[PDB]
Amino acid sequence: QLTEDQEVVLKQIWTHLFHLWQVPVDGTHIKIHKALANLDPQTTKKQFWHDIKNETPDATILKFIRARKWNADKTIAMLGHDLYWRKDTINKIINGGERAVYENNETGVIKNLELQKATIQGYDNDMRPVILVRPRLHHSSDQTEQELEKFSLLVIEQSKLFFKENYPASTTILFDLNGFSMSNMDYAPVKFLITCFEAHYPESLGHLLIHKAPWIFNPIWNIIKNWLDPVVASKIVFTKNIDELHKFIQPQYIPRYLGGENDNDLDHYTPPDGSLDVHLKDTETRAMIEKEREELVEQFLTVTAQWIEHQPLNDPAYIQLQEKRVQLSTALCENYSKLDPYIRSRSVYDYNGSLKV
Repeated sequence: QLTEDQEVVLKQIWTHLFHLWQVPVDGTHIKIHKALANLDPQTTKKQFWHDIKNETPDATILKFIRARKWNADKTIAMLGHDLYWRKDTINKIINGGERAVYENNETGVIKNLELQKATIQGYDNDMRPVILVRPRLHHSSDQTEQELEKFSLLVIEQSKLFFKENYPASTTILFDLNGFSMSNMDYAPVKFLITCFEAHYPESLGHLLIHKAPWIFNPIWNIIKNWLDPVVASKIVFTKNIDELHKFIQPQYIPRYLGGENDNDLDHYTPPDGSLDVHLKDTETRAMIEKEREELVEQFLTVTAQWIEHQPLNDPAYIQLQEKRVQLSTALCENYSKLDPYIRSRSVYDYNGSLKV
């Protein structure tokens, strides 16, 4: 549940967005904000409801709220900044999948995929997806910085598709520094990933495991820890052996070469063959599913405005309004479930049985 104060914060954020989108609502019983004064209303509305996939709208907005310590103005500033930067890039990346990268011959992205530099390798003890990162296979020589960033964005969005209902909507990251050397070091993408993840994936980091760091890493760490927010800086734990990793991940997901039981082939990549993408061209069904979504979206807005004006928090009408918001939230996530085969090219995880949307 949520408290009085917290709910009022949530109501305020939805109110600001409603003012941007021209949704009737009265926010006094709980004009366009500075943070949203320079955004296009319908661009932002369509992009926001697209990026809503397997989390409920309330959970999506609460990530920003908690990221800004429950300060409404801070929260709406961060959310407007994200809406400005995101608009349609990421959605195109994740929906195109590896297939689009191959078809467009994006050499550096392809190289990163084929090295399996960063792969989703299972779930942690709290049911978060685990991205395994192996920096000993990194060379700044292998890709543009834009390429490395697009690759980063694709793996992070892939991870989001693994989020499980009733479990943290966040990703654990295992940096295996075995055999890492300064040949592999690249400060630019370090700092990119830090600031972009901080500004655009709030509350999306679960555990950050730095495993078998060599001595040459101590000075690197002295730099990176001063770029890190304190939130992330103690999401961070240094692990030395399989017994430490067991505190965070079960052996069935830990790669065999680390002492675990996961025998996934990390030295040879199998790219999506496209076998599972047959729904991508039945555009008629897809349009019907998107019409369903748009109807649910309008209903959710209407009910949400109702709930923001309703008094008191006692009311049986309040009971009903809350329950309706929950029901429409669930229906939106099921609708995304149904939409996914019609807009998203299958990833390697859809083929190897590990991802179910």
